[PDB]
Amino acid sequence: KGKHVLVVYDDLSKQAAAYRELSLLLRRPPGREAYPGDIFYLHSRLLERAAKLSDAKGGGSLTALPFVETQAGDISAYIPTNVISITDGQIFLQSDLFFSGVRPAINAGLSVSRVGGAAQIKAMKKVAGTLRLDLAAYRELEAFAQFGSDLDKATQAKLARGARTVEVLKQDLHQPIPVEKQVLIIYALTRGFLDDIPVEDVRRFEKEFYLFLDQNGQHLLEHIRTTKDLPNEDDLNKAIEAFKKTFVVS
Amino acid sequence: LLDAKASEHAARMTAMKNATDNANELIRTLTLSYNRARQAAITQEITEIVAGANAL
Amino acid sequence: MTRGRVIQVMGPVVDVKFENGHLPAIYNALKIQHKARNENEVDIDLTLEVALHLGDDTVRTIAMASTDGLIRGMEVIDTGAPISVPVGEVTLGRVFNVLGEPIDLEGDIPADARRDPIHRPAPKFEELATEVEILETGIKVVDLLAPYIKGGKIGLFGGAGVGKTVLIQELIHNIAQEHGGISVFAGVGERTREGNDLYHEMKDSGVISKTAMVFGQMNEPPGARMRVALTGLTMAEYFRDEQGQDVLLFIDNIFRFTQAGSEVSALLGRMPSAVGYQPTLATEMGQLQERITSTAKGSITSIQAIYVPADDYTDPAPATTFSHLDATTNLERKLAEMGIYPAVDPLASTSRALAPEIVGEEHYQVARKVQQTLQRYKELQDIIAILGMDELSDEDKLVVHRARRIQFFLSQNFHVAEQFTGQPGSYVPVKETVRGFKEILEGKYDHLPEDAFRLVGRIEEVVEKAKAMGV
Amino acid sequence: MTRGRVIQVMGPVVDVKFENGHLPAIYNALKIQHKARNENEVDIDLTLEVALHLGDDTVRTIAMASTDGLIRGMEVIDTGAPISVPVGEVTLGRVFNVLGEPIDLEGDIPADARRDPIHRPAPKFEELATEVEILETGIKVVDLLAPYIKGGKIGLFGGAGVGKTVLIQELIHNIAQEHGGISVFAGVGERTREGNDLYHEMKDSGVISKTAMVFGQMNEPPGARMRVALTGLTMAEYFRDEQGQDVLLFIDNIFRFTQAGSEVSALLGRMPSAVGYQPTLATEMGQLQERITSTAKGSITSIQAIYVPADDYTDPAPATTFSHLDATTNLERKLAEMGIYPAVDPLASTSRALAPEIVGEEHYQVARKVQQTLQRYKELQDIIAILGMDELSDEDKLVVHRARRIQFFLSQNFHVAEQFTGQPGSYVPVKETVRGFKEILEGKYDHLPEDAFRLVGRIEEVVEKAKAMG
Ligand SMILES: Nc1ncnc2c1ncn2[C@@H]1O[C@H](COP(=O)(O)OP(=O)(O)O)[C@@H](O)[C@H]1O
Ligand SMILES: [Mg+2]
Repeated sequence: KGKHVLVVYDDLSKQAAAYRELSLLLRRPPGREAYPGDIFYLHSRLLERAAKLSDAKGGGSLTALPFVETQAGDISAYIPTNVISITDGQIFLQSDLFFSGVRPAINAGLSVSRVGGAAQIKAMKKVAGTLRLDLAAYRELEAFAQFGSDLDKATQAKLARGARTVEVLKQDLHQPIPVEKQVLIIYALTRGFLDDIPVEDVRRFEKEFYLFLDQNGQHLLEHIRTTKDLPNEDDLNKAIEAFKKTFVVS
Repeated sequence: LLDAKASEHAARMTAMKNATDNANELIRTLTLSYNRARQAAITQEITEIVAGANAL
Repeated sequence: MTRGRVIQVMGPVVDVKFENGHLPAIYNALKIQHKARNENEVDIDLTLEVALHLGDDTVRTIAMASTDGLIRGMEVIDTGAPISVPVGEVTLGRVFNVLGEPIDLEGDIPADARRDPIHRPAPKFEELATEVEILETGIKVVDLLAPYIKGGKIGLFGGAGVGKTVLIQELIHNIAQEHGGISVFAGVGERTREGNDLYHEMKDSGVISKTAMVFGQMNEPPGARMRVALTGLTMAEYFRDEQGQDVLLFIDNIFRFTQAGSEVSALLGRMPSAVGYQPTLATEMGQLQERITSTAKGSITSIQAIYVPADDYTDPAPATTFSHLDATTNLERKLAEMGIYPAVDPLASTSRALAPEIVGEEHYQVARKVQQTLQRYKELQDIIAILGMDELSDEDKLVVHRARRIQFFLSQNFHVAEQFTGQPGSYVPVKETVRGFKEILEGKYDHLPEDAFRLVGRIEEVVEKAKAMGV
Repeated sequence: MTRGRVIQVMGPVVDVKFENGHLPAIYNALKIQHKARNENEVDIDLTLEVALHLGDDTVRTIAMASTDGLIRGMEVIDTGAPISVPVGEVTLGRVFNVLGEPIDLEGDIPADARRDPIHRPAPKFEELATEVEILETGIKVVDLLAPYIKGGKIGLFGGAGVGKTVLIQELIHNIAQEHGGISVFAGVGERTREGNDLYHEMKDSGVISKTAMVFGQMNEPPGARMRVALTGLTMAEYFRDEQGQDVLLFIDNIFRFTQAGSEVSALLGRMPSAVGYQPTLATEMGQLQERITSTAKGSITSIQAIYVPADDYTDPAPATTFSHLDATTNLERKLAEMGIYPAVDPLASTSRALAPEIVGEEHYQVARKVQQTLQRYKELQDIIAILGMDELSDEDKLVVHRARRIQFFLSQNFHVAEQFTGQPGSYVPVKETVRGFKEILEGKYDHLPEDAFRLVGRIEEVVEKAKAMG
């Protein structure tokens, strides 16, 4: 009818188990892990029905967020591989990242979006283009920097920037924030304006920055939300500097 | 200074030897589990194949 | 009245042929009562439960006792209703089997008492309640990292010989004595010695005056082990619904239910599942678990022990149960061997009540910090094993130093363990636990030896133990 | 008379009973065209392919579409021949399904057009070419480090973000421009949105005018997913045989072709293979691949994107597929991020054509020296890491200096993407690639900035770009 729909499947593994049970009860010949053949066809048929219709069809769209639950973090199992081979990407969650203080525990290295770039506004794209490189460098260096003692200047700067970015990326439950404020905060992070802020103070810095933007610089937010693009760089830089001056570093 | 350099080299040698011994012990303890998992995988695969054959 | 005839006998599965147009419904109870015609026969008093309709007026049933002595052609009577179990105020202080016949040698149940069918549908969506409130247990690790919930489902996973029974006994000793409601114990597939000891324990403690028990232990055929859980659950449901009481439900090794199901499934004629289990593993377990819920009329809080075969946490039977529980404690043989009791995993264990708005901001922060430092210590294990402590950075030394003491302090001495060690035991309030762990995290007790934290309880006992040792 | 009846419907598999002495042959096509008799029945237009002869005048078939609505007792007609798809110039610029029916909005193919059977024996021993020949692609990386054998099979590896579609379009453009041959694309069992995006990209770039596409994406039943590749193969075979020209055949994913057969095998009623696949996996793959061969007149060379589930290279489907490949090209996201298009990995890519008696001794020596220098640079990057911050001998500096120039010269501008960047693009002959890389190795241009070697084409383009930069 020309509207936009979002569909969430709580668990496709439960559906797969139920279908396997039904097929076994119907005395159909089992296959790998007793799963009947066409177990891939079932999920492909289900998920392929979500699409972005063209203009002639009305322009409606249906997007799906299937869920798959793994055992002991094994992503190479039968059903996880079958589902991964169908969708346009995957968001991977890890227990070690969950308990290391990182929520929502997104694994940036193993996550990917095959529609990325086109699914972002101009400001978000031009601000977050380099964040993947930043996180890749941070993880690669941190994999051994705790004992390597290389202590090169570039490596130290990259480690500090990556730690600050990781601290920035954390979030609280049921606390959504507007895309304009996200654009501004990752802009401040990437431009290096918070490079002198302590890591433990980074989160309070972000909260105070949101509060400060709630009062001053509101025209930047209006411009972003009206034009889907970054404001003038100099005005944003001077507003960031003003907030940094009025911020109390602990 | 010369005595300190000699001591440093000897200490590094001893530490590396201990590390190699620990690595070898870890290797054998892992090979045991590898053998167990290999047997389990073979058993599961043959059981699945035979069950599928019997289903017909 | 209509009667049947035995066609096939294959272990605990019996085929019965009936007259046309008078087949019994599924889950009905059938009775076989035979008198020895000659010297080459034996007397039989056995009951069956209908499972499948095979066609041509044939029914496949499951026996609740040993099938030895059955002869092709015996007469079968249809009761016309599922297994009916006596329920009400009569059941308090008694011990029953799967069929509902008392086995305490304390008299016989009157023949006109109310009896309920053992099978019933689950409560509807709109009849449920979702209130969350903490159930204090007195165990440091449980109260800190995975609080229990009143009216919720609690599972205790563990391998063979890890301490599930000890933890169950400690929880009973800490909660059931002062609960003030009604307790039900169902010992499906467990030791008859354990059942006898627990019965004598409640008899000594006087708690038996407000509890009912159904055992159906491991020596029974799979038919009894498949239904004793429902036999206990129907009494629990009656007490929840009719009288609106608060009910404690204890189940030992609910995994035995699915194990007996898998044992029977092969003879019923079903295709094997992944690792030999029944195809209907998920639905059969769901139909049982979903009946143990808290509704508007009453609340049922259930503590269930779950067995992990061969310490494989990815086995389908333990893996499917995880979706039905609210708070889970995962026991570990690795921690058990080191001497930590209870050997519960501080990271694998989870609870739905661990939220800042439920347990408190300070509690949540302390728990998160403890989990973070334990995770870091776990990560450093490979480097520790390969190179040793010498290569750790300055702060990693501190992380290990704090983490070892935290792990040792997570242990506790139990009241039920006094008879085996002589330690009187302890009951640590949650406020004391939080204060002690916060003090440990702040570095107040960094000088004390780690052995002082082993099996004490309160934080002051650590100082007393260290001073006794000579610090 | 010559009609059949449906007796069993079990998912994609349908059993049909015929009269005695009128059984259809294997691989024949059967049509079910039933009209609604009342409101309790629905209309059906379905095509079935004969698979087995079960005896008692019954035949087991696999459906090409959904079997919902089938009723035991429906009438089935026999076409007397396997599925036939149109061939010729009419297929260029069009989009077809597995049945040869156009799925774009343009007009239908006239009923008098020539149609050819899908199933065909491979060309025999006496007809094949007696020597190896090299397909000149015009891309420096491919023509140097991994030549494409004319008539051979090439495996392509790479995910999203890299320029896989750009590389495909450039290959089609270069081949049609220089060798005068068309290309054919077969979308076997992949993402529908990705297929649509590729179609729109080709239409925008204008390459669509010299290609034909068949789509069997993963929403289709296994019956269509098995046969889409064969329909594309027949469409290419027409141009190989009649027109006698070298053509290109792209397959979106060859693993789905085996997966569909594995899915249908159990319902057909065969015992399971090692990992649940069909027992006929090897022979099916061979009968598909062996028709892609070079003959006396014309040839077909195939670029096959291969997906390895969970990177398990021991899986039977990749194991069977790899036995037919002649070359390999890996696309590197690291190179794509660094900006070295086509982002083809210079070390992971391999080809059996890189032999002194095939490409020439000079070509082999230049390629081997380039590979050695790049391996040394990769080692020296690690050596720069883990302490040793730019503390290395003179030869290390020299080889790094040469390696950066080589790596940047591997980049090339394309005829496509000139609508995004005003550079017209270039077609660089293999002799020019070899000469330019030899000059770079010899140090003729070692004093130039490395930025001048990016997106140049010929060797001179570097010197004019540097002169323009100043
Ligand atoms: N708190 C504790 N203190 C000392 N020993 C314990 C404690 N908890 C469990 N154990 C040990 O565990 C054993 C009992 O394990 P049990 O619970 O019977 O295993 P399962 O969980 O298989 O039933 C005893 O031998 C006892 O030594
Ligand atoms: Mg026990």
